Amino acid sequence: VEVLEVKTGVDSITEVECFLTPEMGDPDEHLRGFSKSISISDTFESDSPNRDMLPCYSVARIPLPNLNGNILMWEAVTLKTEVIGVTSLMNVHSNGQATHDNGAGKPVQGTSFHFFSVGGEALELQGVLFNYRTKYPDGTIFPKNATVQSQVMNTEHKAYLDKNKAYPVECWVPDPTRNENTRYFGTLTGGENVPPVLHITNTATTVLLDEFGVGPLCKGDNLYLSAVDVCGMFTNRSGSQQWRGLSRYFKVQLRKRRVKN
Amino acid sequence: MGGVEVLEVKTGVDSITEVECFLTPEMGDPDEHLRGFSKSISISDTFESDSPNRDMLPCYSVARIPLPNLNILMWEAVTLKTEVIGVTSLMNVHSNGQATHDNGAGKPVQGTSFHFFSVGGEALELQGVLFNYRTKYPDGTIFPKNATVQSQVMNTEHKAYLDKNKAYPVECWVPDPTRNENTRYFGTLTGGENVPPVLHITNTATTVLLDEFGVGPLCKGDNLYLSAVDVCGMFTNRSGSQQWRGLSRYFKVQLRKRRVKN
Amino acid sequence: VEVLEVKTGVDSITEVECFLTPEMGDPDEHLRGFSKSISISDTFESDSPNRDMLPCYSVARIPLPNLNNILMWEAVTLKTEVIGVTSLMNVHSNGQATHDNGAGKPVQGTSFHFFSVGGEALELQGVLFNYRTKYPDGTIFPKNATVQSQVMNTEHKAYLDKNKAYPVECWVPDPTRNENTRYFGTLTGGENVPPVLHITNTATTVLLDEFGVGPLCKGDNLYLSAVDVCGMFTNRSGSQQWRGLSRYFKVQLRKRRVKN
Amino acid sequence: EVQLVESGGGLVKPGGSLRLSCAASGFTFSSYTMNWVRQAPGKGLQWVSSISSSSTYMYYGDSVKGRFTISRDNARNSLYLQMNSLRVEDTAVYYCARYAHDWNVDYWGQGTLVTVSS
Amino acid sequence: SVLTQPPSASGTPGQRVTISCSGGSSNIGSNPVNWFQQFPGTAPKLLIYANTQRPSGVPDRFSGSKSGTSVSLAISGLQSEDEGDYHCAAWDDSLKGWVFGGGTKLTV
Repeated sequence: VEVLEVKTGVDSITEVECFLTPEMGDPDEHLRGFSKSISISDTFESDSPNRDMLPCYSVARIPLPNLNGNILMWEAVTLKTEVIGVTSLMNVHSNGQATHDNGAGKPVQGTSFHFFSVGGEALELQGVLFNYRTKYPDGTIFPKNATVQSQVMNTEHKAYLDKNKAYPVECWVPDPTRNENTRYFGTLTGGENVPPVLHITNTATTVLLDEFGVGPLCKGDNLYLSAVDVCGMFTNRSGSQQWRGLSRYFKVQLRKRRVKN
Repeated sequence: MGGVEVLEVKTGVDSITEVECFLTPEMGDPDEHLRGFSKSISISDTFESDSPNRDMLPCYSVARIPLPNLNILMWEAVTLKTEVIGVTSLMNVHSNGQATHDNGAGKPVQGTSFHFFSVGGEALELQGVLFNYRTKYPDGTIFPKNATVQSQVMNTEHKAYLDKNKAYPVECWVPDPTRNENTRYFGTLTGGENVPPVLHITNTATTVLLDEFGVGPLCKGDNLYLSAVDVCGMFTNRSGSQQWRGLSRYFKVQLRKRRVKN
Repeated sequence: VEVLEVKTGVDSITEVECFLTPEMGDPDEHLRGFSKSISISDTFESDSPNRDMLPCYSVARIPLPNLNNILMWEAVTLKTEVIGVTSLMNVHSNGQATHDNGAGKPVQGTSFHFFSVGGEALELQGVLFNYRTKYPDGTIFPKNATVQSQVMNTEHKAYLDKNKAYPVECWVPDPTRNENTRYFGTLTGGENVPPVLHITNTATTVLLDEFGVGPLCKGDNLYLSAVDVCGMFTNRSGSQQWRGLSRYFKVQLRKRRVKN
Repeated sequence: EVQLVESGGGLVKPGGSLRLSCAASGFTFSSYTMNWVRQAPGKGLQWVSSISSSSTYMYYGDSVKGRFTISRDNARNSLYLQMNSLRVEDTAVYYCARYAHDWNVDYWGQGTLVTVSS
Repeated sequence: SVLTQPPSASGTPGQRVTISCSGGSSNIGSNPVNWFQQFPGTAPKLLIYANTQRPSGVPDRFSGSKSGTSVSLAISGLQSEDEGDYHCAAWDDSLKGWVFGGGTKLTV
């Protein structure tokens, strides 16, 4: 795709605005946005997490208005995003773990992955494994033909974030060798006591244009929103811990870009 | 702001005005002597039976300010100055607190904090999100109605206007990002029992309220809407029992006149 | 006062440069810059701290060169830093061993670093952690405390016009006033908060407002206010004393024409 | 306190039928999944059936698949077990038990005796 | 997918007795074990929940340990009032039901 000039005029801009929900493992009918209380393998070799203990990448394909050699594509120009429902993390009274005698409950805290992408096609994933002998559970899409090299880098493990409740967070990352047509941003903070720090504002815009002033181009008139927001763990009264997730809002400005072939 | 045709900025001898007020914190106000505290926090017998008393639930604070009458012309909110009032009060480490250790001073106010403030031409618009959908929010608070498990992640039924004080619990409402075109909102949650309070004060820091298109909030009904929450942390009593502690927020909003069609 | 144009020339600028000492409660003849070892009330209702357990705002009135449609001194720039930060590395002076054969627990914890430059006294609003706290004889405190005093009560106005007077814990800069002052402060709360004190002679702070006017020195006086409660010193017993440090100020001033 | 009270148990002949009742007082019965567990004389415990708060999810032990049916009436604060095609082996004390998240199975009733003989 | 516990155990008053409960990945691996105490002619009652936790009213003496697919109950400072049956229980993900152990009659 040779990228030609920006079409301006009466209907040259458009907006997608949606929310993505978190797939944190969703144990039972009552715990949407949680994982199942985390268990630990009997041995390093026998690590095999159940599917309801594994947070997954969330993805959303949005169809854009139809337009179309010398054709038009939608260019994603700006993003606004924030986490929806940050205040819910102040609920320190719902069968939590008293930090001490007569203490309030221990609030949601600890290991966190906040990530979000805007793409003209699926987010492209590289597999990386903490432990290559980990057996990822029936019903998730995971790195196949794991070798010890999978633990550091193994280029066999490519994949498309093309399905929900599918790709576990802990064995997939954006593939930095690809994703020409996506803008991705994420942060891992690890540690059992890491405090959540979530900013919210409708005043913060993020630009999606590259070095050359071109944003993602929406192949097939489709925009791809991907996100993960593992906020920390909820500590139950027993001490048992469940990942807790939150929805992410997106609002993407798009414009029309002339393109050859 | 938008909604109507935003025309040019009127200038002249009486084109600018100022609101300057303080908003007090509704932290739950257990009894006659504990304004700015919550009731000592208790924990449900079971996950299913969570039902906090009204005086254990901090709430969003809101203030409708009537502006000088006009008539169209509308008031455009241009700049904000805000700070937390009474930060030093959190150094009172001697008032029946918890000794951190033998002969220790009291454990200072610290832990889970929400500092939030909005400037709007209309009520802040809220989306409900629940930590636990089976939580029974107490008689006398406005809470998400018809809670489903989906309420725990996202449920578009739970819309509402921040139109009442001592009303909307903090822990089940957030600014609705799908609709606050005419408001500028800013907030931060820091979670964790040991999170240190970090409160800056200064009369030198102005925040601009204009959008991408150089338009600030437009005050429908000649009203300006200040919303705020400043849960600073928890006070730890001698027993270890914990009460949320809140502080007032100062606002000073510069406004100007904007010509508008319809 | 209508503010007219800036007078320039060879004798239009001047410099104040002083240090302000900390009033941390100064228990006895030997403990200047400490508070008395902190004690905790028997009950929430009976909170009544001794005067030597209460850090206070420090203030300094500096007389400027005489200028008798007149001239006033305009404060234009400030340089400030905490003097004697390294003193906080004294981890050997009857402290509390962090563990068997540990060095002493260093000064750490709840901190208020604050400083103002004004053409008149800093203006204070009272706010109380506990309105039934009895502030001790010899301090100027919020009078006619009501429960509303705990969140906001506009009765509690006051001028930072006296040293060893205004406790830190019941007064803050009044944001509804102080047109003629530039104030900056930070509260960091928590028993384990690490002190983080930067020093440099390269950092200037400008005192001009959105209209390019600095504080104007009424009565040919400049008002420096400061607090630098650095944390607590933990004694061998575990008993804790606030520890304070002096603040350096260097203020550039110029002459501004004014209609009275 | 939380009290569960079982009833409806008695003497019935093989091939017989019987409806057991649990009466819940002390808690919002409508907010918790509820269980039947039985204990054959001198043997250990054996789970019979579970039902969700809203009767969305019923589960049964294999030993009674096809014969027993769990149900609840959230308005009447009552859990029921319909026992059809009763056998000699089904002789046991029939306990009624609450499951709470994290607490797991916590409170039990006094049990009601079901004896199936000739 | 059965929980295996000793049919009987015993001790001298004042001793620590240990009752083990062994399962598989399908139950104890991925799900918590509650222990129930049963005196003759009464109902079972909650003794330990979530592998290692005491409800209010259970002495410090009663304790648990979890190591992967196996859990143990520890009755320390053994007393005569501790004579009874100890029942081990846990959810099994494959059977979609509660599995129990045989029971353990503790004689003193």
